Amino acid sequence: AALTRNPQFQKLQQWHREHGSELNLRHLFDTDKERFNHFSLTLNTNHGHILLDYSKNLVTEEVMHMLLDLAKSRGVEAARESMFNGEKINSTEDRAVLHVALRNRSNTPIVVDGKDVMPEVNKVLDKMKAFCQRVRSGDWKGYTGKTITDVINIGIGGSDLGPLMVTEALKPYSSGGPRVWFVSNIDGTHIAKTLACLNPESSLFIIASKTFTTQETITNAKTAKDWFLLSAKDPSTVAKHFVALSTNTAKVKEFGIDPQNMFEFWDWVGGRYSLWSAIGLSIALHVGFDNFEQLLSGAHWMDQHFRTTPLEKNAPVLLAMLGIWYINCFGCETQAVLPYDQYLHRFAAYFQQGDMESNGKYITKSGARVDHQTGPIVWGEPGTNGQHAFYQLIHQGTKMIPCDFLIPVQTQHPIRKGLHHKILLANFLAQTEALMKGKSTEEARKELQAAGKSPEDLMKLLPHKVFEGNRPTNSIVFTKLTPFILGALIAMYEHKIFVQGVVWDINSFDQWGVELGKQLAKKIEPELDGSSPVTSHDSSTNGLINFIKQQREAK
Amino acid sequence: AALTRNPQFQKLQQWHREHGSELNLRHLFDTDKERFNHFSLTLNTNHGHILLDYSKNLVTEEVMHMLLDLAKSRGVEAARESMFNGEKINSTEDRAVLHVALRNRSNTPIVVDGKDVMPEVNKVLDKMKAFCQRVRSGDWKGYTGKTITDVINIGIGGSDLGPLMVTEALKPYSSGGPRVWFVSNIDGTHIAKTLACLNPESSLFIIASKTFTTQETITNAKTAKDWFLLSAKDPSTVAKHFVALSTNTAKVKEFGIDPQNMFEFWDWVGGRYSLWSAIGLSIALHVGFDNFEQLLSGAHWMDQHFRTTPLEKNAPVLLAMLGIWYINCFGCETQAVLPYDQYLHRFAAYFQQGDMESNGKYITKSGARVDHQTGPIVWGEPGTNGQHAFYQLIHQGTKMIPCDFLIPVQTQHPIRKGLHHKILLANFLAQTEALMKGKSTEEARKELQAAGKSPEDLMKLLPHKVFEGNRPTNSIVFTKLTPFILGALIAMYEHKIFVQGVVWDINSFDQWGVELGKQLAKKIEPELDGSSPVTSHDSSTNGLINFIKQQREAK
Ligand SMILES: O=C(O)[C@@H](O)[C@H](O)[C@H](O)COP(=O)(O)O
Ligand SMILES: O=C(O)[C@@H](O)[C@H](O)[C@H](O)COP(=O)(O)O
Repeated sequence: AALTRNPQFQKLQQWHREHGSELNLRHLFDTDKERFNHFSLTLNTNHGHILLDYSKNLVTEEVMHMLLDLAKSRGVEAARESMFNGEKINSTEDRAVLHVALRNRSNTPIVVDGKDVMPEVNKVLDKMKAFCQRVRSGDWKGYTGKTITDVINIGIGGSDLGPLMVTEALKPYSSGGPRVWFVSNIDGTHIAKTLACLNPESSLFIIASKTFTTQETITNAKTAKDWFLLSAKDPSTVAKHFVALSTNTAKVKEFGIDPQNMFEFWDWVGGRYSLWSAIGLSIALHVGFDNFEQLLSGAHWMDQHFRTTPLEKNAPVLLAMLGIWYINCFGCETQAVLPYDQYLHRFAAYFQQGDMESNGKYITKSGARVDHQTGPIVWGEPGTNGQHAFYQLIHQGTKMIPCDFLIPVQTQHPIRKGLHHKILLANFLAQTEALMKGKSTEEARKELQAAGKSPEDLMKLLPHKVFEGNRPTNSIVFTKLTPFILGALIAMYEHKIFVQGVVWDINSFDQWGVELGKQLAKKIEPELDGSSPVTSHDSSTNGLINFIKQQREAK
Repeated sequence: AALTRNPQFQKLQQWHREHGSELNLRHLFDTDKERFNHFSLTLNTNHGHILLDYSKNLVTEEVMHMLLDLAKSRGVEAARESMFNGEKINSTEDRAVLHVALRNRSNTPIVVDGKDVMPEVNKVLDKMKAFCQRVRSGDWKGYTGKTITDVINIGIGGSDLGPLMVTEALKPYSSGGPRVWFVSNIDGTHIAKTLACLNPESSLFIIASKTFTTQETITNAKTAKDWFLLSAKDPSTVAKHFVALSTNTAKVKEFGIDPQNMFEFWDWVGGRYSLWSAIGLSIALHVGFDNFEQLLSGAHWMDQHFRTTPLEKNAPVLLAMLGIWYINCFGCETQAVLPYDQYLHRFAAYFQQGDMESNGKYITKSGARVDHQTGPIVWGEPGTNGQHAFYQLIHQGTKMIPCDFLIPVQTQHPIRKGLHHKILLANFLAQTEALMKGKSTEEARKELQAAGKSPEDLMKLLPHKVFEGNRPTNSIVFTKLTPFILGALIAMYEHKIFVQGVVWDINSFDQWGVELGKQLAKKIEPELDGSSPVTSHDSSTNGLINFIKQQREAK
């Protein structure tokens, strides 16, 4: 792999094996009153400020220099320009990677195969707004004349999680916007419980599928139409209750959807980076197009920051290299994302896909097997809830877990004159401080010495109440969680993922494991029918199939 | 630490060092036709069957034997008996650990401090039933004479996640029950968006708090009460709209709730193991007491199985030891929980708390610091969705990730004549099969050749489409996800967590990190008031606070 033989990488590993374990956060702060000033980054977007405080990390000026040197020796900047210019960096599928073009508000041309893609990008956007306007104003009528009250997005993976996470995060910006629903799982329970609360006459279905062949989505779409053609009767009506977001016109029309009701995107739009395209139609419908453009504008601002800022002060690059440090040097398997915001309850899950599906690879772009770790397992839940649960292991477990704490300064609901948000902010701050500082045996002893216990009882309990600390965290604070700021935050992590993939020299934009998945079920599906036992697979698969057949009708 | 000094552990460790990396699933199944039969366990509960297929694990008869020898020499059985008999095994807080008493349907006596605890357990249950009957039947009236249409649980951590996850999992059994809401985060958004959809006259609040002092819960409770009184005006009406689940009679009275409206539990009821107690009131209100008793009965059945079954055929013990194998021998940091069931969408999150908060420890019961790994990071999302996202990393990443795949044979929504469930089952089966088998270079090469790829195209794509497989999984299949089966499944994992805790010799029932967290914020809260900069903390904490103060004014 290109990595382990890289001089800057070897230098970093050499340094870590000699000083890595010695680094102590509490000691670093107690010996450098300027640590925060030197290890933090403030970004004025003109639409709110974003503070990236990466000072509670196990790094020194020297470490950061070695990390930035590695990013440079690995060609991060050149790779970046290649993506922004529309080059087919997605080598395995021979495609460009242009989610950045989807939000290119500057409209600077980006040529992909002879012609600029911006014109078609803006055309779909205009088509989206036009359609969105008709639905919102009550202009677009249902087959019996009523206005649409519910919009149901049907899709899975990249055609589901982005719009879901964003609509959830931007709920405060949904007006005369119809209710939005997200059906994704093939599990019948999903569409069933969703359709049970809907009126066919005022429900609009959005079939989101890049390829338009995914079994879960097409099956759910067909079931939804049957449920519709049910109370409706007559297939000419569908045209007023079903629209599509895809890149395959034939398949769409083949399903029964007119060309005018298809909002397309392109192959250079990865599912996990598609909410910025037609896929985000449910977002626009929910919060309006002005807010959707703000979302796009926020990402564009971050794209520019990432493209024009010196690596040393580049947000996504810093986040990426700190990750490299923990992954490749400390060997941390995971990365926690902890938003202190209820609206962002699907945020960690969104990047669990975005990150893991992008960098969960073991083959370099040249085809060589990596001999180092790649993408981490991303996970998390919004705080303060986690502080009462899994933070126990973060504080006193045997695993090093880098954590990104995020929070907006201003809340969308300043109830009780801000009492709730004040407490939320206090916990946000106190937790990272405690993870860094911990509580020594002596501090715990003195505290217990005041309990009136005694050397017998103080003794049995003391070690259990000691916190070794030295748990690294990043604190990301922003003025307010608005459509613009959310867009910037998402783009920030998209680029963090990009930078790491470059360092590891893998293809962060293909997903052969996901493609594999869409073909695996076909063989087993027909074998499930009937009570006759199956013996064509390994004994476990056979045994499970036979248990299923046996229990299928059990009362 | 006791583990590393254990003879059976060293033997296991030695064996792993000399052959561990040689184990290959595909080869193990290819050479053994009886593998499934030899590495699977069927449980007939008389209320559905549960098949635990652990054959797709990197183990042989010899490994399982060594693992079981370890469970025995680490005293699992004696520890189990100590828990069931009411001994105060929670050494640090000097408390018993009796969630098993909460669901002890057999009513066999459990002496705790000379007094059988069952009479009190059953008294609260009867009280819970009488109350829920009044509420559900409409007997219980609001301050204006209306029946209760919405029940709102206010609590956090152990006083929130269990009831939330169970009510979600058992939605099909909620007919005739009022709508249930869960408010937990201190973040004002949570209660504000909840109260916005409620009518004070028909809303009943349940304040769930073992201590009744947790800041998030009490603050949320006070906000709800203020909201309520804004309409009811008369504070004497609170008695008809507020009840409490707690162990602190004094604080409950202090809040303003009368004794007869307090459903109690005890100190030996850990929050993360409390849904079986009064904390489960919202569950009973949602699905009825018969269903709630079935839930308890399922757990009781699993408790008996765990207590009376020889280790070798003991479900929780097997799951626990397989985990020890991956954690202490293979060094895997995480454990994925993947339920192929939309109703179980919060199941993984529930055990993320139950497992991590229990075993995320680094101090043994003797006070020694562990010199080995303890609890893993637990995570996951329902299937099939994950297949289109993070499964990419599980299939082609650089991390070994044990996965538990769960699914009910019979669905609660057999729509389309069972088509949706058929596909779900096929995916469940094919995924574990592929994780095990993978796809060699030869197999991938043949496919590319069959697809008509040129030597060039095939050469450049080939490596990227290869799957090394050998990814271990457990497949847990049950007849149907009923209240009883859900209860058995939860209790099963509760005991897996218990067994591992005994092997590691840690206290799986305290949570000093969680206790610490509930006091950390108090110092910073008052410091946020005002515009003057703070300098009483480390430079990072100081800088963040000052950024917050500066941006508090930004418009
Ligand atoms: O990330 C991917 O590439 C997958 O999650 C896809 O988004 C998901 O399978 C949907 O594919 P499609 O939009 O073609 O239906
Ligand atoms: O697991 C725990 O012990 C915590 O998550 C508690 O459940 C949570 O802090 C609520 O504590 P209480 O019920 O006393 O309000």
